[PDB]
Amino acid sequence: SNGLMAKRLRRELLNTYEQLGKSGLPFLDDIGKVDVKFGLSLQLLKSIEQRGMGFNSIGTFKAIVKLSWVDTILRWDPEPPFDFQKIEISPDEIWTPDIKLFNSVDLDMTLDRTTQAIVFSNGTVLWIPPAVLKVLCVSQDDVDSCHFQFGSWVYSVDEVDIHFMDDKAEVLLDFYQDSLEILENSAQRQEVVYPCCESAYVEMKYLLALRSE
Amino acid sequence: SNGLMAKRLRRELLNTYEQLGKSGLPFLDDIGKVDVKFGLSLQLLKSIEQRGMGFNSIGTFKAIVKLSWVDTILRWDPEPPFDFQKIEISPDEIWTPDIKLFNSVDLDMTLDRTTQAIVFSNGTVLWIPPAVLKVLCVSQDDVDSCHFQFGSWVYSVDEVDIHFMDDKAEVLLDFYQDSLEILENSAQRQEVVYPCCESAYVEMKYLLALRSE
Amino acid sequence: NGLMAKRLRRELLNTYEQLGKSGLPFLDDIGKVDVKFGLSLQLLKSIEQRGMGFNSIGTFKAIVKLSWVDTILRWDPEPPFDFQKIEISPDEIWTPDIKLFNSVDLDMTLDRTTQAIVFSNGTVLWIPPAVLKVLCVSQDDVDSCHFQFGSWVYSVDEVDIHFMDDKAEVLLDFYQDSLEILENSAQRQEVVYPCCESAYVEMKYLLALRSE
Amino acid sequence: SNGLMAKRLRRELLNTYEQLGKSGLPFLDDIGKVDVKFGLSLQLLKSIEQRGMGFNSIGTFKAIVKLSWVDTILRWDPEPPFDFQKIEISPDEIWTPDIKLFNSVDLDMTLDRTTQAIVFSNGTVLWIPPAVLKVLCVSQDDVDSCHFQFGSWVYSVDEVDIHFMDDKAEVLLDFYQDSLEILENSAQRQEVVYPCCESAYVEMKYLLALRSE
Amino acid sequence: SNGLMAKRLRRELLNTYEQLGKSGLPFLDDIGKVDVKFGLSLQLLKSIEQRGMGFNSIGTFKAIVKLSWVDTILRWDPEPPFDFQKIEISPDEIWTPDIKLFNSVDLDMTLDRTTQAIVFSNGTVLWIPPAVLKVLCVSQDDVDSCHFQFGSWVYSVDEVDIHFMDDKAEVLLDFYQDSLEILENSAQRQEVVYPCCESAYVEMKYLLALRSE
Ligand SMILES: *[C@@H]1O[C@H](CO)[C@@H](O[C@@H]2O[C@H](CO)[C@@H](O[C@@H]3O[C@H](CO)[C@@H](O)[C@H](O[C@H]4O[C@H](CO)[C@@H](O)[C@H](O)[C@@H]4O)[C@@H]3O)[C@H](O)[C@H]2NC(C)=O)[C@H](O)[C@H]1NC(C)=O
Ligand SMILES: *[C@@H]1O[C@H](CO)[C@@H](O[C@@H]2O[C@H](CO)[C@@H](O[C@@H]3O[C@H](CO)[C@@H](O)[C@H](O[C@H]4O[C@H](CO)[C@@H](O)[C@H](O)[C@@H]4O)[C@@H]3O)[C@H](O)[C@H]2NC(C)=O)[C@H](O)[C@H]1NC(C)=O
Ligand SMILES: *[C@@H]1O[C@H](CO)[C@@H](O[C@@H]2O[C@H](CO)[C@@H](O[C@@H]3O[C@H](CO)[C@@H](O)[C@H](O[C@H]4O[C@H](CO)[C@@H](O)[C@H](O)[C@@H]4O)[C@@H]3O)[C@H](O)[C@H]2NC(C)=O)[C@H](O)[C@H]1NC(C)=O
Ligand SMILES: *[C@@H]1O[C@H](CO)[C@@H](O[C@@H]2O[C@H](CO)[C@@H](O[C@@H]3O[C@H](CO)[C@@H](O)[C@H](O[C@H]4O[C@H](CO)[C@@H](O)[C@H](O)[C@@H]4O)[C@@H]3O)[C@H](O)[C@H]2NC(C)=O)[C@H](O)[C@H]1NC(C)=O
Ligand SMILES: *[C@@H]1O[C@H](CO)[C@@H](O[C@@H]2O[C@H](CO)[C@@H](O)[C@H](O)[C@H]2NC(C)=O)[C@H](O)[C@H]1NC(C)=O
Ligand SMILES: CN1[C@@H](CC(=O)c2ccccc2)CCC[C@H]1C[C@H](O)c1ccccc1
Ligand SMILES: CN1[C@@H](CC(=O)c2ccccc2)CCC[C@H]1C[C@H](O)c1ccccc1
Ligand SMILES: CN1[C@@H](CC(=O)c2ccccc2)CCC[C@H]1C[C@H](O)c1ccccc1
Ligand SMILES: CN1[C@@H](CC(=O)c2ccccc2)CCC[C@H]1C[C@H](O)c1ccccc1
Ligand SMILES: CN1[C@@H](CC(=O)c2ccccc2)CCC[C@H]1C[C@H](O)c1ccccc1
Repeated sequence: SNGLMAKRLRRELLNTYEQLGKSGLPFLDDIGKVDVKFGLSLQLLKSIEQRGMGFNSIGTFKAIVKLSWVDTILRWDPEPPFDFQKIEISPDEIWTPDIKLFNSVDLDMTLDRTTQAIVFSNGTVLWIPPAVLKVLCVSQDDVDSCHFQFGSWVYSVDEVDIHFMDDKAEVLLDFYQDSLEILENSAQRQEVVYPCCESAYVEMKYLLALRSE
Repeated sequence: SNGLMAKRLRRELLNTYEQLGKSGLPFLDDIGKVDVKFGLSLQLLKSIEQRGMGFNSIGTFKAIVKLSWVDTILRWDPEPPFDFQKIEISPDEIWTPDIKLFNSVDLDMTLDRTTQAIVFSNGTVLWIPPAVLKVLCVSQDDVDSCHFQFGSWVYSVDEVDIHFMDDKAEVLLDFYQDSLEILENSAQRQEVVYPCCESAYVEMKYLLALRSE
Repeated sequence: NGLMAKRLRRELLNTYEQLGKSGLPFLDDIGKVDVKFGLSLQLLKSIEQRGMGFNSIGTFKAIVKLSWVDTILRWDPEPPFDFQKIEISPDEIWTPDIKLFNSVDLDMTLDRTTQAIVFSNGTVLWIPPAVLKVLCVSQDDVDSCHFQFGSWVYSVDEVDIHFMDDKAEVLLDFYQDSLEILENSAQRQEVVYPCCESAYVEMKYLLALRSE
Repeated sequence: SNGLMAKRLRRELLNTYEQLGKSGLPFLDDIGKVDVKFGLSLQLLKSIEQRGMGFNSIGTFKAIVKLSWVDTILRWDPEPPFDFQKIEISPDEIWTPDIKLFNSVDLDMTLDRTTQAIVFSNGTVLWIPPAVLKVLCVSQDDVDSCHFQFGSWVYSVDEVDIHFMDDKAEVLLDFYQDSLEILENSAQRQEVVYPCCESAYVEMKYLLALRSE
Repeated sequence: SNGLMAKRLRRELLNTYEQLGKSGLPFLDDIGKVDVKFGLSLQLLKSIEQRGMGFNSIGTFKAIVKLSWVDTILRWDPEPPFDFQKIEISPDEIWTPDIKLFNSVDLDMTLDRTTQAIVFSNGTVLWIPPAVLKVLCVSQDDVDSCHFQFGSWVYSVDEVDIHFMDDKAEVLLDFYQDSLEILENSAQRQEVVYPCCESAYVEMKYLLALRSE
C-alpha cells in the first residue's frame, strides 16, 4: 500500500502507548502471561582479563540477543488500507521485556536500542539487537568458564515466562566469528525463587567454556 | 481487572507528578518524614586496583541496592475498577530518594534507573536496582578493606530517615556469587551533622573486608 | 532567499515530524531503497593483541559515505524555492540502519551531528566520520581485518546496497597514515539469515596492513 | 503548608524560567551583579599518573563543590499557604553560574547535576554537588603539586563576582577522607584580564601539594 | 533594562530559530557567505602515547577554540526596553559553523557546548569553548610532530569561509600552561578541492612540534 498509510498505521498503533504509557504488561483486556522467546548468539570475545592474581577474570563478549513476544496492543487487521504484514518500530516506543543479565559485572549487559523491532499484524514482536555482555569467569587449566544468567527483573513466572527461541537450549553459533575453541556450551531454563517474592522467576542460564589463548 | 484499567490507574496516580513535578517530598498533605528502608546486596568484585605504589586501591563492586519508602501521592483503594494490589512504575516518573554514595571516587555510584519500581496500593514503593560502587580501599596484609557511606544528599533526618531493611546491619550476601572470602562485614546507622546545616543527616556506613587473591 | 530556504526545510520535514522517521522513505507505493555505500579509511587508532593469541582488536578512523533517494524530501526547484540542495540533520529524517555486523562493540559509531545534504530530486548524500572496531588476525607481521556492513532489519527487497561509484574496495582518498596496505578488496553478497526468507545485502571489506 | 502547596510554589517560581528560559543573569528587575560564594572540599585522590617520562602527571580528584548566590526570580513571601522557608529545585531548571575549571585536562570538571539545589525564600540558592577534577600536576622530589583555577566562563567581574565561602581561602578539609599528607594548601581570589574583554574575570586559584605515595 | 526584558529579547531573537529551525546559513534575506574567524589556543598536552612499536603516536591536547561570525538573524536595535548591547545564548539554540577536526583519530574534537556564546546587537557572535583534540602525530628524533586540520564539514568556500583570528597563522599561546618546549608552530589557510564537490573547502591546517619528554 502507500508508504503514507504505513506511517499512519504506526502512529495509530503507538497512540495507545503514547496516551497510556509503555509501562505494564501488554494487555488491555484480561491480563495474561507474556511468554518471551530468548536466544543468545555469540559472535566473538572482546577480552578476558584476569582479575588480580587469582583464578577469576572479566570476560567481555560480543553477541546478538534474540527476543520475541506477543503484544496484543500492537495488533491490526491486515486489510486495506493497512494491508501490511509487518511494520518496524523503535523498541523505546513500545513495551519491551525487562530481561537483564543478572550476573553482569556492570549494571547490565548493553543492547543496541537504536536497532528496530519488527511487529507483525498478529502482535508478534521480533527484536534482535546486538549486545555486549560482561561477566566474571573462572580461568583454570587453560580453560575459561563463564556463565550468563538472564531473567525478567520484576516479573515472576505468572507474568513473564521465558523459553529458548526455537527450543535451542544452547549458545547459538550461527554468527560465531572468532577463532577460540568452544569447549562447553549448554543452557537451562529454571524457575528460581527469590527472597522478595512468592512466585518464582524464570532464569535462562548459559554455561560457556572457551580454550584460553 | 482489565489491563486497560491498570494502565488508567497508573496514569491517574502519575497525573499529580506530571502536573506538579517530581521534585519535593512525596506528600499530598502536611509534609512529614520519609522513612527509607535500605539494603545493600554484594554480588561480586569487578576489580581492585592499587593506587600508585601505596597501600590504597580503587575497589569496583557490583551490587544490588534495595530501597523502600512510602509515597502518599501514589495511594489508591484496591476496589473495582482499580482492583489491583500493586503496579509497576518507572522510577524516573516519581520521586525517589537522593541517596548517594558519599565516598564514591567518581561522582556517585550508578544505579540502573531503567529498572522498574513496584508500588503497592497503600503507597509503599519497593525498588531494587542493580548498582556499581567504586570506592577507595586499603589493601594491606592480604586484606582489602573498603567502606561505603550512603545518605540523602540534601534531606536531613527530619525529612528523609533511613534504616536497614529488615533491620540487618550488614552487607547482604543473598546474591553473593564471587569466590572471595569475606573477613569483615558490618554496618552502622548514625546521624551526622555537617557544616552546611543545623539538622543531622542519616549515614548508613558499611565496612567490608575481603581476603586478597 | 534565506527565509524561503528555512521554510522549504520545514515544509519538507513536516511529514517526518507528524508521522515519524520510521519506515521506508516512500509516500506513494513502497519500493526498494538502493543505498550507495563507501568506506574511506583515514588512519589506524590502535591495534591491540588480544591475550597472547594471534588476534587483535583493531580500531580505525574512517569516513562513511551514504547516499539514497528519499521521495518524501522532493521539491520543484522554482522560485521562491529555487534551491538545488538543502542541509538537514540526519536525526530529522529516515536514514538506513546500516550497521557494522562484526563490530566488537555494539556497532561502529558515526558522528550524527554531521549534516546531510538533500537535493531537490530527493537524493540524500551524508558523509559522516566513523570509528570502527573489529577483531583482526595478527600473524607473520600482517594484520588482517574484515568489515561487514548491511541493513539490520531490511532485506534486499526493501533496502539494497551497492558500492558508491562501483568501487569495491576501501577508499584511500582521505588516507593519512603510514601503514602499508597489503590487501584491499570488497564484495557485495546477498546472504540468507536464520530469521528471514529474503536475503540481506552484505558489503564485506577485507583489509590487510603491514604490522608496526 | 502541605506537600501539594510546596509543589505549586515550585511551579509558580519556575514558570518564569520555563516561559523565558534559564539563560541570562538571575534578576527579576534591574540586572545587578551576582556574588557567588565558592568553596572547594577535597575528599580524595582517585589517581595521579605520570605523563610519559617527565615531571608532570595527570591528577584526578574527587571533591565536593559548594556554591551559593542570590536569584531574585526565585523569591517568595513565606506566608500561608506558601509558608515554606526553603524548597529543593533541580539545578538544570534554573540559572546556575557557568563556573568552570579553566585548567582541566578534559573539557571541564564534572559536577553531579542530578543533585538538588536548595532555594530559600529570599532567593538565596545553596547547591553543593560532588565533583570530579582532573588537572596537570608536577610530580618531583616525592611531592605532587597541583593547581585549580575556577571562574565564570563568560561573565566578567561586573556581572558575576566570586568570593570564598566563609572567607576561607583554602581547600576545605571538612570532607577529607584520604590518607595522603597535605603539604601545601592555599587559595587566592584575583581579577584577571583576558585578551577577549575589557572587564576582568574573577579567578579562584587553589594550590594543593601532596606527599607522593 | 531589567532581567525579564533581557529574557524577552532573547526569546524574540530565538523565535525564528525555534519556528524555522537552526539548520541553514544564518540569513533571512539574500543568502551570503559566512566569514568565520577561527583561533586555536593550546593549553596543555594530556598525553602522547606511541602507537605500537612504530614512529607514530596518539597526541591528546586540551585547547580553547575561538569562533566568531555574523548572524544577521540575531540582530537588534539596542534601544529601550531592549537596551542591551550583548546577550548570552546557548550555542545549541542557534546556528553554529560545523567546523570539525578532519584528522581527529576519534569522530571529531569535542567542544564544551554547554559554554555560552555571546551575541552582540549587530549580529556578531563570539563563542570561545574549551576543546579536546586527539590526533595522530609522528614521534621521531625526540620531537613529536602533530598537525590539525579544521574546516566546515558540508559548506564550501562559497558558503562558509574561514580566516585566522587576529590574523595570527599559528597556535595561540595566550593560555599555554604546559612545560613542553614548542619547537615548531605554524598554520596555513588553504582552499582544498574534495571529490564530492565542485567548490573548494577552506582548510585551516596547523603544524605543531614539541620536544618529547
Ligand atoms: C503496605 O503494603 C505493603 C505490601 O502489602 C506491606 O509490606 C509488607 O509488610 C509485611 C508485613 O509487615 C512484610 O512482611 C515482613 O517481612 C520481613 C522479612 O521477610 C519480616 O521480618 C517480617 O516479620 C514480622 O515479624 C517481626 C518480628 O516479629 C516484626 O517486627 C515485623 O513487623 C513483621 O510483622 C514480615 O514477615 C513484607 O516484607 C512487606 N512486603 C512488601 C512487598 O513490602 C506494608 O506492611 C503495608 N504498609 C502499611 C503502612 O500498612
Ligand atoms: C539528484 O540530483 C543530483 C544533483 O543534480 C544528482 O547528482 C549529480 O549526479 C550527476 C550524474 O551522476 C553527477 O554528474 C557526474 O559526476 C560523475 C562523477 O563520478 C562523473 O563521472 C560524470 O561524468 C560523466 O562522464 C564519465 C566518464 O568521463 C562517465 O563515467 C559518467 O557516466 C558521466 O556521464 C558526471 O559529471 C553530478 O556531479 C551530481 N551533481 C551534484 C551537484 O552532486 C543525482 O544524480 C540525482 N539523483 C538521481 C538518483 O538521479
Ligand atoms: C537569606 O536567607 C538565608 C537563609 O536563611 C540567609 O543565610 C543564612 O544567614 C544566617 C544568619 O546570618 C546564617 O546563620 C548563622 O550562621 C553563622 C555561622 O555558622 C552562625 O555563627 C550564626 O549563629 C549566631 O551567632 C552569631 C555570632 O555570635 C550571631 O551574630 C548570629 O546572630 C547568631 O545568633 C547563625 O546561625 C546562615 O548560616 C545562613 N545560611 C545560608 C544557607 O546562607 C541570608 O542571610 C539571607 N540573606 C539576606 C540578604 O537576608
Ligand atoms: C559588531 O559589534 C562588535 C561588538 O561591539 C564589534 O566588535 C568589536 O569592535 C570593537 C571596536 O571596533 C573592537 O575594539 C577594538 O579592538 C582593537 C584591538 O584590540 C583596539 O585597537 C580598539 O581600541 C581603540 O583605539 C584604536 C586606536 O588605537 C581605535 O582605532 C579604535 O577605534 C578604538 O577606539 C578597540 O578596543 C573589539 O575588538 C570588537 N570586539 C569583538 C568581540 O569583536 C564589531 O566590530 C561590529 N561589527 C561591525 C561589522 O560593525
Ligand atoms: C504471527 O505472524 C508471523 C508472520 O506470519 C508468524 O511467523 C511466521 O510463521 C511462518 C509459518 O510458521 C514461519 O515460517 C516464519 O518463520 C514466521 N516468520 C517470521 C518472520 O518469523 C508468527 O508465528 C505468528 N505468531 C503467532 C503467535 O501465531
Ligand atoms: C528478583 N529480581 C528483583 C525483583 C524486584 O526488583 C522486585 C520484585 C517485587 C517488588 C519490587 C521489586 C530483585 C533483585 C533480583 C532480581 C532477579 C531477576 O528477577 C532475575 C531472576 C532470574 C534470573 C535473572 C534475573
Ligand atoms: C550534607 N550533604 C550535602 C547537603 C546539601 O547539599 C545541602 C544542604 C542544605 C542546603 C543546600 C544543600 C552537602 C555535602 C555533603 C552531603 C552529605 C550527604 O548528606 C550524606 C550524609 C551522610 C552520608 C552520606 C551522604
Ligand atoms: C539479519 N539481521 C537481523 C534481522 C532482524 O533484526 C529482524 C528481521 C526480521 C524480523 C525481525 C528482526 C537479525 C540479526 C542479524 C542481522 C544481520 C544484518 O542484517 C546484516 C546483514 C548483512 C551484513 C551486515 C549486517
Ligand atoms: C575569559 N573566558 C572566556 C570568555 C568568553 O568565552 C567570552 C567573553 C565575551 C564574549 C564572548 C566570549 C574566553 C576563554 C577563557 C575564559 C576564562 C574564564 O573566564 C576563567 C577566568 C578565570 C578563571 C577561570 C576561568
Ligand atoms: C568535504 N567534506 C564532506 C562534504 C560533505 O559531507 C557533503 C558535501 C556535499 C554534499 C553532501 C555531503 C565530505 C567528507 C570530507 C569533508 C571534509 C571537510 O569539508 C573538511 C575540509 C577541510 C578541512 C577540514 C574538513
